Formats: sequence, structure tokens, C-alpha cells
Amino acid sequence: HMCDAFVGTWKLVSSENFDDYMKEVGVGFATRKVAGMAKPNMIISVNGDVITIKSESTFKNTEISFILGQEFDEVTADDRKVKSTITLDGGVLVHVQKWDGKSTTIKRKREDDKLVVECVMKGVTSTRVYERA
Ligand SMILES: O=C(O)[C@H]1CCCN1C(=O)Nc1cc(Cl)cc(Cl)c1-c1ccccc1
Repeated sequence: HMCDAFVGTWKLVSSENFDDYMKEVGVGFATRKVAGMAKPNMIISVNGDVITIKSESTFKNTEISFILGQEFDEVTADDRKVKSTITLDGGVLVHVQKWDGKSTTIKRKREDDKLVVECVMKGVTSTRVYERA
């Protein structure tokens, strides 16, 4: 029951500072502009200890499956090859991605009926707000 309140199908409804977050990460112009239009569906499910998170949109369909605390390989929507570790900290899913000596953290939090996603790269934060689909 570790992630019960995250499980479901969620749809992006608002974004703030996302272009600047992508810039900070190193995403190129064309990907930023196209990817910035997308309104992804985030689909979270749990089976035993395995959590699966899918992101489906016009831009890209991605899927990760993982066990909390156990590092895995991930190819991100913007084609970075990263080493990812996802943990639960005080009820927040904390996803750290490492590549090329860089690091970014993505936090997923339940707030009221929303799932609020905070993406941080150095001093730049972006907030992506999802509602139930
Ligand atoms: O898209 C999101 O809301 C954020 C928070 C959850 C994971 N996530 C990303 O990895 N976003 C993204 C993060 C980066 Cl640096 C670049 C892109 Cl292209 C996306 C992206 C954009 C549109 C659709 C899919 C991915």
C-alpha cells in the first residue's frame, strides 16, 4: 500500500517554468518547443514491489519500472541515458537522474486531489500539475 495514493491515470493540466528547466537540463531548441506543447498522461501502477510509471503523449511514450531504492537505466523522453534511483521520502516519490556528471531531481507529491511534480536542475525549478484523468 506504499504508493496507493499515487496509483492511477493522471493528465497534465498546468506547467510553470518548464522551458527554463529543460534549458537548464540541456535540452535543445526543437525538442523544447515540441515537447513543451505536450499534455502527457502519467499512468502509475504497482504490482508487488514493482512500481511502473508510463508517460504517454503526442511527443513520446515512455515507461519505467523499478523497485524503490534500486538503481536502474532510463532513456528519458529527450534521449538522455541516465542512471535513476527512486525513493519514497516522507510520502514523496523522489526520482534522481544522473548522467554526464549532472543530476536532476523530480519529486511527485499528492496535494489535495492533484499530483504535483517538481523538477529541479541546479537553481531552476519547474512545477507540473496533474489531475485525475
Ligand atoms: O513531463 C513531465 O511532467 C515531467 C515530470 C515527470 C517526468 N517529466 C519529464 O521527464 N519531462 C521532461 C523532462 C525533460 Cl528535461 C525533457 C522533456 Cl522532453 C520532458 C517531457 C516533455 C513532454 C512529455 C514527456 C516528457
